[PDB]
Amino acid sequence: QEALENAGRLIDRQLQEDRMYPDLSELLMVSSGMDMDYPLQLLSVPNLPEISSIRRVPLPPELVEQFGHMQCNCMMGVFPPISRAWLTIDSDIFMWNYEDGGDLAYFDGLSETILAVGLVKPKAGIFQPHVRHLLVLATPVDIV
Amino acid sequence: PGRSSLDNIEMAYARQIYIYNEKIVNGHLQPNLVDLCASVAELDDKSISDMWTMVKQMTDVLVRMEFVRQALAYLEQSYKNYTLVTVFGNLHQLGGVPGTYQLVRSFLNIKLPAPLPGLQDGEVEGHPVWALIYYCMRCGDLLAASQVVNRAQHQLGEFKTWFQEYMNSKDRRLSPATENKLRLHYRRALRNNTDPYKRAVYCIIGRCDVTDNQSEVADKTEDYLWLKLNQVCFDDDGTSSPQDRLTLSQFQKQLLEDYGESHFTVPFLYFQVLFLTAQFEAAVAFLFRMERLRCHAVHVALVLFELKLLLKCLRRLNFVRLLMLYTRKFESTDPREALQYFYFLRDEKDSQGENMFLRCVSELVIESREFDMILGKLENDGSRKPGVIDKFTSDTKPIINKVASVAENKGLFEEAAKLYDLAKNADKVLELMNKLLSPVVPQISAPQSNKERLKNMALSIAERYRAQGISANKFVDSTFYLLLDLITFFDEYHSGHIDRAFDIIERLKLVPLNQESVEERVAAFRNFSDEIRHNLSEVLLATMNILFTQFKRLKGIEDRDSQLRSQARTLITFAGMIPYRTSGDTNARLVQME
Amino acid sequence: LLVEIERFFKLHQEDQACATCLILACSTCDREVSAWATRAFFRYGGEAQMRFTTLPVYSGKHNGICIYFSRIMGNIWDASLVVESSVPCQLLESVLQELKGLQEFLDRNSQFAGGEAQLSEKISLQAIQQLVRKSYQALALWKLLCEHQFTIIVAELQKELQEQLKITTFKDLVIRDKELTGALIASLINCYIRDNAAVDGISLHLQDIC
Amino acid sequence: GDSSLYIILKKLLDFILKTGGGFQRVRTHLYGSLLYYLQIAQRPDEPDTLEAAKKTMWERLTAPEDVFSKLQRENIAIIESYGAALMEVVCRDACDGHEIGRMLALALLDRIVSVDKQQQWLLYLSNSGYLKVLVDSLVEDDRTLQSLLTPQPPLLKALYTYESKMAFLTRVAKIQQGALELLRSGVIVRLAQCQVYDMRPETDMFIPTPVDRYRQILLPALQLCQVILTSSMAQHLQAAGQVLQFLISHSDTIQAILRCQDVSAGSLQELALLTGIISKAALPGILSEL
Repeated sequence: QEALENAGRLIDRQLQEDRMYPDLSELLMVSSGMDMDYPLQLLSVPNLPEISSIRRVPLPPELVEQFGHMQCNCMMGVFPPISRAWLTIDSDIFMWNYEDGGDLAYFDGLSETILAVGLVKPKAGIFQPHVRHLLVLATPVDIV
Repeated sequence: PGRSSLDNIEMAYARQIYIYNEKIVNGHLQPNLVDLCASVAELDDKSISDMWTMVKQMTDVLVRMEFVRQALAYLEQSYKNYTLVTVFGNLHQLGGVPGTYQLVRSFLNIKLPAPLPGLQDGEVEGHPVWALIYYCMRCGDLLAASQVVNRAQHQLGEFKTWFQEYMNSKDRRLSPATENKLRLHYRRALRNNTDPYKRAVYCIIGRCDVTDNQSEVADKTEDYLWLKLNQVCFDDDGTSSPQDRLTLSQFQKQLLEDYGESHFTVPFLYFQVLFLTAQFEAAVAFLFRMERLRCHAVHVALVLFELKLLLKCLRRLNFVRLLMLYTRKFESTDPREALQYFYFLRDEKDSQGENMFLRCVSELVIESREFDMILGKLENDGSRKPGVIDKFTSDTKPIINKVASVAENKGLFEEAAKLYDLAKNADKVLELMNKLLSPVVPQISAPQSNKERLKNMALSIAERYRAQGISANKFVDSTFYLLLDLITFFDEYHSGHIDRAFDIIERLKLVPLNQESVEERVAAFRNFSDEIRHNLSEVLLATMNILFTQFKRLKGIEDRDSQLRSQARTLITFAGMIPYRTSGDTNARLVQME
Repeated sequence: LLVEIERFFKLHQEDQACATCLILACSTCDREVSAWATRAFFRYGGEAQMRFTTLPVYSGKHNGICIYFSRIMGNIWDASLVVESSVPCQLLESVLQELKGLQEFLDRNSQFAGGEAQLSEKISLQAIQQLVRKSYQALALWKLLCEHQFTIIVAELQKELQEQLKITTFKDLVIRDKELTGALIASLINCYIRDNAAVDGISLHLQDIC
Repeated sequence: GDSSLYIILKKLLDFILKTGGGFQRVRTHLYGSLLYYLQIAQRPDEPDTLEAAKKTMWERLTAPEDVFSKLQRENIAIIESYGAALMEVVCRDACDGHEIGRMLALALLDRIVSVDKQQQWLLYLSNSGYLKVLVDSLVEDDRTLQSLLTPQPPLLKALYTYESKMAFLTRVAKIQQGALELLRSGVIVRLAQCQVYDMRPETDMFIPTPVDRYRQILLPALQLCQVILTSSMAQHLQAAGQVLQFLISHSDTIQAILRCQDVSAGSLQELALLTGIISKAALPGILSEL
């Protein structure tokens, strides 16, 4: 009867309903065939388009310049947590700020070609458990 | 007739408010009243004009702002001015120095106290002393009047005492002591007898006999007012329990009874009495009568308004409404001017009035529908080009939404598009826009000059928005471009250029030019947006037309007639598949054959 | 869809359309056209098309508003208020600001909503509006507390009642536990912690709703 | 737009000038239609509106509106032609017949009056006719206020007309050329003859009503005198001298008027103002009485 309790009850009920919402994937959903709203054309789905392209950022030329000479190997990628991008040419590695681009970091530590790089979480209990992330870099000889 | 007379007048007045609004905006010191006084000089206005001078004296004539004190001052100064002028012109030049006393002696002596001198004054050494004291008093020169009495050679000398303290104080000479004594003497000795001026001085200074009027020497209507004003006692009137109190209210009522406008004759002068008396409301109402010149009443009100009066449309006094109703005359024709007048409403600073102003403007925009003028216009990037109101500023977005929605009710498309542009609802604009262009596309032919309308409107927006940081949905824009492409196809369809039309239509990628892919055109058909789905009818038949005319069987080498033939075939299969989902004109057939 | 919102209606449903419509109306940096249109949809629906109404259940408007309210608060609603406050100051300000916008919105267009299916709608809306204001009040107090020296008093103050206090959820404040807060607030004022204008506000608060 | 109305306005002027219509009854209808048309064209607007329009014309900075002024000009041209002819007809008519149709024709004359103030008319009208007749009719106005009681009834007729006559007189006085014509007609003389002023109203129906009525006549006549005075050059000019004589000769009324109350007071108040304006406007009646 009291409005205040009443309102609370309504929200709670609705909240419950929101939580109950059906599971995303079920075999039954598209057992016959998938419903698709599929246009070949960009912005073909006018109102509905799930994604839009907000912006394009080119690799900074300053960064590119230190990638100019690469005999052996190239590779690049984005680190999801960092919101930074990395470029590997031969031995050297660059990390550049997604948002900035001017800001870039360079590894001079590695002597040899860099086979692979990866971002990983630290162990539960080591001296560096505190650090947010670890950067693993593998070259032919060593893993740093 | 035509009466350029008023319109010219309307414009002159409008001009003045306009300058006034500029000053308020620019923090200037433009006087409203001087401005009218300047114009008013010309004639009939010789009343209205005096009224303005009265108000102007009031300029910053607060200085505190005591009703009777200011009225008194105006009357007193006016008399003084009158006196100075008379002196300032020949004679002697008066023999002596220009002192105020002598100026008045001159008025009394030279002016009409004597045709060739004489009668019932008390005179010593050729001078009516009492008349002098009275007039000096009239002028507002109380101190001098007092001095004259001091020097007087008289024998009512107790009165002399009562003059000096009347003067010493705020002029409401209230001794807890003698005032009573003075009154008794007046009744017994003075009241039944004496020299008119002497009586005046006693009565006026003393407030001796509240039944009011001075026998012989009330010679002017203003003399009449001044006397009455002198008599009222505002302060500490309530205190003291005699009923010898005379109030402004009482004075005001007498002026009403019958005395009437007729009674205050010079009806001309009545106006002034109302202002002096503090009947502002009545004053506007009275100005409200002849030709009241609704215009004059409005502006006067504006002037009282600047003065900060109005402290709580023939007979409708509220300032907002007085202004609003005035606007009714011109608003359709001169919406700009209306805005200028509505803006004055704010002059009464405070909420309520502010909202009244806002509502009035809102009301003006609505139903006048002068959106461009009032609200603004065309971006060319560079936001809005400000409308008149915007120059004034603020709540303008909410009004736009309100107007725009209304436009939607009425279905006044164009207005809606215009309104939404100002709203800066870019997506909404294009969508309404697509609808407008979309219909008018389907129909029957013979139109589309190359210069103005919905198509032209279409071109404006696309060029305009799309380049710049386009906020619209991709989908929305896409249909937009398609509609434009179809339109360019129209321009070139007819006006010759058969070959060009096919090329463009094919580019649309709507109609199967290739193989029997006509059916894929079916699959992609239902998917089509509502706007295009509607347009297809003409796309077909445009194709079978150009296709027909271009493929007019030629005269007498490579002639591939086969294509532009296969195209018709695929198109017909297409048309064959969707005739039901089309208006119902497979009279493609007529054009198809020959 | 602002110009045609049936499509949204069809897929999403009426209630959701109403909720989104409410958000657009309130939403800041929006064109007047958009806000007005969304307001119009929220208030009147589509003319001679989709009607906005209680049927012998509650209208979409109610559900839409409630859904909006529930969703904003959903994270905090169950969580315990005090641990220091569970939520940071920035967050408190955010919630307070948002609810404030809603509070003003409903306050302004309360006449339409309030004032039997129709009556039931009236009651429900009245209840929700009261709820929004109430949340505003609780958040307002917290905004106050964030300013300073809250922690010290809390430690010293808490007694036997303390167990009850610590397991108090935000919703508990939303649908208030009046006596404890009153005592605490009194301490905030009695002690030096509240500074200047804040203090005046609580005294006002105790007077008004205490 | 009352353009369609314009044509009727023309027809009306045509018929009047022709003065066909045995019935004044017919002409009363013509007068009524003309009256509305003249009134309708200028919805109540006052000098402010005209000034605003002129500024806008200011000059055609962009696209101006000068619609109402243009309409007034067309009306006035039409009217002019037809005008001389018709003025003759309208005034003569006046008198008689129709004390009735009178209410209608005097009102028509007054509206017309503003517009076409200025100009045109002053010259034409002047001459003739009117002035002579109207001044004589002032004298007779006094007599007519007494006859006023009787005729309260025939009052209805005449209030529509007598008031209209005073208004017509006041309007002519407002402008320089008009005031001159009235004064030439010997206004002060007729007023002396009417003896409206040279008496005391109180001296002598419920008495407050008669005081209101008498004072009412006094306020309009007094306004007419003040307007004629100021409207010339009130100073050294001859007009100043004439007005002063007016005040002195009718002194003590001016003084008596200064104090008391009622609706009667309201009329009294207006009369008092009117005298004050007369006073200052002239050589200060006080100034003269040095």
